[PDB]
Amino acid sequence: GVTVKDVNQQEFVRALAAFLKKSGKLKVPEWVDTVKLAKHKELAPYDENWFYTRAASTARHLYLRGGAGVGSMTKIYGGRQRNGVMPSHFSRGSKSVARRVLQALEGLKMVEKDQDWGRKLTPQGQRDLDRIAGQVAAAKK
Amino acid sequence: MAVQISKKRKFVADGIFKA
Amino acid sequence: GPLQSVQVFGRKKTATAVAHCKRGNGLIKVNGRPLEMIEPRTLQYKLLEPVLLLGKERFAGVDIRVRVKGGGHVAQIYAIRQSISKALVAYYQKYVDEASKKEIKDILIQYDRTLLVADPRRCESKKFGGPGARARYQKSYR
Amino acid sequence: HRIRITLTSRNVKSLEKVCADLIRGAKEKNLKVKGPVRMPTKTLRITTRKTPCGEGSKTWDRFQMRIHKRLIDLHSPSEIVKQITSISIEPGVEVEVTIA
Amino acid sequence: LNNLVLFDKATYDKLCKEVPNYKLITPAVVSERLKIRGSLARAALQELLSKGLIKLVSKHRAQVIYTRNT
Amino acid sequence: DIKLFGKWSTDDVQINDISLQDYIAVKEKYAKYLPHSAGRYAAKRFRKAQCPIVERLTNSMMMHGRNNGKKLMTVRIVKHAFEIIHLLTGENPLQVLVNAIINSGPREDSTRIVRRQAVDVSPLRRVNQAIWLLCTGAREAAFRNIKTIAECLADELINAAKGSSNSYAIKKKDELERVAKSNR
Amino acid sequence: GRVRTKTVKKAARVIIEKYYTRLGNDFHTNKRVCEEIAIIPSKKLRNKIAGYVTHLMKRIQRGPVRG
Amino acid sequence: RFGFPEGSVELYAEKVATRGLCAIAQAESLRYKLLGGLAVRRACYGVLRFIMESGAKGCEVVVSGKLRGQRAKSMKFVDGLMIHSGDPVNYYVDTAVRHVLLRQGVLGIKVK
Amino acid sequence: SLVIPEKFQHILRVLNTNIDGRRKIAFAITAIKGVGRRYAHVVLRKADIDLTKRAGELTEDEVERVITIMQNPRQYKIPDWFLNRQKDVKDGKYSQVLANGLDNKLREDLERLKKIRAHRGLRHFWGLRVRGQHTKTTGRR
Amino acid sequence: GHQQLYWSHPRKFGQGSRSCRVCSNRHGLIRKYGLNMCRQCFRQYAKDIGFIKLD
RNA sequence: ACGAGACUCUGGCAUGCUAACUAGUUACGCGACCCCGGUCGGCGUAACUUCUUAGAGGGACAAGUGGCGUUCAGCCACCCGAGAUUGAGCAAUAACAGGUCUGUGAUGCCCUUAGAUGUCCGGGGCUGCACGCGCGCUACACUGACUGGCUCAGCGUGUGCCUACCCUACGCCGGCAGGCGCGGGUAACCCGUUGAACCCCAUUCGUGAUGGGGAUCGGGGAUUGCAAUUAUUC
Repeated sequence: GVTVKDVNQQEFVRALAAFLKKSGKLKVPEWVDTVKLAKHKELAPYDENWFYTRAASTARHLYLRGGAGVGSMTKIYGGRQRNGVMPSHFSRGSKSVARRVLQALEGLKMVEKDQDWGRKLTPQGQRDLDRIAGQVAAAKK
Repeated sequence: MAVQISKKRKFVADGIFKA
Repeated sequence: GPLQSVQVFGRKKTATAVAHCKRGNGLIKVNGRPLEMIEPRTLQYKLLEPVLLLGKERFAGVDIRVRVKGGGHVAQIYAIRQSISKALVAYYQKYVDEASKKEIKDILIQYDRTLLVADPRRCESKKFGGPGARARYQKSYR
Repeated sequence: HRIRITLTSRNVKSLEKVCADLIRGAKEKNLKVKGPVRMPTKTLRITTRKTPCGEGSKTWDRFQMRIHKRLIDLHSPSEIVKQITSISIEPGVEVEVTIA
Repeated sequence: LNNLVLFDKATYDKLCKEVPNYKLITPAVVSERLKIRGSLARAALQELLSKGLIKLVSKHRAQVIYTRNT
Repeated sequence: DIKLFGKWSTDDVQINDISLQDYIAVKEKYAKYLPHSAGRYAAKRFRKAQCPIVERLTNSMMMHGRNNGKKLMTVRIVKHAFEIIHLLTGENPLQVLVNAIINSGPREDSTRIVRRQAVDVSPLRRVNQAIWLLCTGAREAAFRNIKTIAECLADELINAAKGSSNSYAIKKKDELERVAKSNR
Repeated sequence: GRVRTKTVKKAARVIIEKYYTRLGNDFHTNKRVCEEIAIIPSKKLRNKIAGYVTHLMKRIQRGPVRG
Repeated sequence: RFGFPEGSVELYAEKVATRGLCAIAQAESLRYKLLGGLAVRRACYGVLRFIMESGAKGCEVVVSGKLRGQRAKSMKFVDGLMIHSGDPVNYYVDTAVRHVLLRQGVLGIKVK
Repeated sequence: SLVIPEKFQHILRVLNTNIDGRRKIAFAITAIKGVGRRYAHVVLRKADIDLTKRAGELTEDEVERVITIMQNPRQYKIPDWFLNRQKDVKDGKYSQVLANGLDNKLREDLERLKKIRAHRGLRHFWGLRVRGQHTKTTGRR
Repeated sequence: GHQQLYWSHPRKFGQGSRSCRVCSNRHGLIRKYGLNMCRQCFRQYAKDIGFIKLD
């Protein structure tokens, strides 16, 4: 047996994005086409089905440490805003995308509101990450 | 105190009193 | 039967790794993930320097669980590098002879001294009149 | 009964010999005490220009003010503590006593 | 640099003959010799690898290296 | 045991020019896995010499402002450069490196003691300049160009290991030695 | 720059002049002798002094020393 | 001014033992010798002679400002041992700066 | 597959503006004044196009679908916050205004401020920086 | 009325609202740790407050 | 004798000392997930002080060895070692027509003192722009840009006397700046295990003033404030 922390995260997210895309019960809001993921982003994401990727990414960040609400998710996907000709600074991501993802991952019953606020992975979701860890750990042979 | 003054503020205000 | 445990740390800049030795099978893993995937990839063999200088026969009887805290990516690698090596040398000190400990310590230090000596360097403080420690602002004549 | 002394000072040696003299008082009357728990120092820092105007080379004073903070946890009757806390205290020291 | 965006009948033949017969195959080499855009060369050398005519050495974000087979 | 990037061995290469035997560190004790070490080489005067030339190249690469500190950017460039040198030459590229340090160093340089009397270089001054010339050979070739530094650094190390003169580092070297010949 | 000052040398002189019998060619004992026989107010000075004592005691084991 | 509870503050006004070794006690002594109308030379020696009697290791008394003329001029009076640099200054030397208002301008007293 | 298709228009003419038929379609359309990177992307989302194609490849019905969805972005569900001429002064209308329109409507926006004698237009007439700069040192011709 | 005018203009923020508790000056104000004392004023009273110069 | 040094603070070391529910670790147990172990910053308590904090000590002196110098002061190299010169603070005699009267209820003299040069209230201006200088920031790209993915800090500050204005987790709404309900923290207790950037890995671009660069300029939208236009800022 193996767990997600035993597996490379770079291709784990791509596998877990395929899984949530495959289920087809993730609930992507209509504006998922128009919206750019921050103010420190210039463009819309290149990959059209990003919300699945970020649901996977979010999901595995909720595995590694618990009780991480929406503010924390914008911080974990915060980045450098090139403030034009003024020097660049740290800028948070979109709250809205982080909040819809944590509504989606509770919809498809993978997470649930941890006590003292925030989101964590329910044992079903935890099993989904560890069984797909098994898939990806087996796939590199 | 009833408004509950900070420790760092307390040792500053104590020095300002002496001053 | 008995309890064979050694909690021995490694520093670089501000980065503290603590490697915890105990009896068992041959697994080293750092924050509970295996050495082969601790990013950055680029410094992969820098974590496998104690691994491949000694060979897994040295690490056969000992499984080491490392935690890392502080500094950056590079420093944290040089910390978890130094920790497992020092913690091993402290395991061969306590629970076997000096003979096995010394020929291990010899291999590590004769390769790279950093393995078993905490590099004393620290980010030297900034002074006013410049943008950093030594460097001064542009002087303007005329 | 679990009564908590919070010693705070500017000067070390003054607070070090007080926390020692309170832990004497805990051993002289022979009641259990968690030792002098060292809370981290607070370096308050004012970095002001030296010049009253701006008409010299840009020098700066770097004032500090260290605030050392110790705490002593006792398993004591309240009156023994209000007796010991009165005995031999000096101006460098600042003593709180929390009941519960 | 009046490069080609997509292949001709001619240039695609020159590629499918010559580029298997190189020792070092990089997009920046194939783009530099066949007078094509780098991006088009990156797609062409991903086709040639799917056709099993070239051998991947080190695929990296920056530098992708291919070789011959013989 | 087996060495550099897990795949480039040490006991294949021979330092030909005995002038640079001690100042080209590449052999037996200077066999490291990565060209990345804390080092503290640049503390006392000559300890610079007991740094593996692969790590000196790596360090010498990260230049023109933006790149200073980005050593993993250069560690990577050197790794991909050696892949290219192997696949274009069929050789342990540490030998192509050492051949390039031997060839691409100036052996006599002008100095101000009138017009600039010619003197001889230190062997360490030669190794220092060698690595400078063929790193600037790479980055200047690669600047405003479709080619990568992997290719440009490789092409520089290859042309230098030959003495092709298409090498920036050989062309600037024999120019320096021409100007040194002049004032003699 | 590791030249020793007058307050180090003058001390070391007078220490040997009065207590030659207790001193030797071992730093860590000479260091501990200086503690006993003199109020040196500083550890660094205490070592500097002891350190020059040891250096003089080597020069005494050879021919005679001037001052 | 400080809003302490009514009768929850008590002022005592005790005496300095060996008052010669307090700088601000000698600076205030000096400023009231000068404002008394005594010649600056006399007053400064008078202080300096007093504190060296009182049992001080050294003494630096400076009176900057306008003596005799419009030109600003320092009169520096020194004797004994006086250190300037490094920590011991913080607890060995006692330093005082005081103003005095003469009818012509401001003289300053630096007792050290 | 990766060869030049026949009827490859090397120079399109879309909204009477010469578009390069070599560029990617998200970065070719930007040549038209009024459409940038960010806008063109979300137009090529609504116009369900594989935007991986170059500017010549896609068909005349596909580019005339691109025209219509740029001209009427509000109708094909690109929201009001995503347009360049939001809540316009003459008609109260939200609409992305394109090349010759944007120039003719820029002309009007300055020629309004010139006519009403408003500080902003007076700055424009005298050929000066308007948006609160310091002209003492910068803006030197 | 003048009683309405005289002090009408609000003094709730900005360096015209706060001043030095010593100097009574609208400049070089050290607000940190509730000093509110002028940068010249605090440089005179730093010792008396307990602000030693060390590093 | 002062200045230098010493000195004070600081950087680096001690499985040696004193210690700890506002700091933890290792055990043990309960529990979640994987096929006996493995993961857990999931929960709880027994030991303990390695990491943690801060106190007392110790530690390094050219002390050891080898080389040129009465073999003086010392210098250079090496062994052992956490270091074989960490950084600052302090800082002499005597000066300067250095700067400050716009830091001061520090102040001499002169001016003004009710149609004020006091003071307050409203309104500009302090930013006005052919041009010349000075410190800067961002850049010119492919050691790059863009989009995702991954993953590590240390100084710190934080609810105010007057003083009005604090740091913020958490849950909804919004594309976003932001708005809304709703708690914690006067602090090793909460923000916070401060999930920072550069870096790392994976797509797209391809030598084109190009997806480099982001100035000017149009329209719209939010916040602080009594008020933003000569665009506060976003």
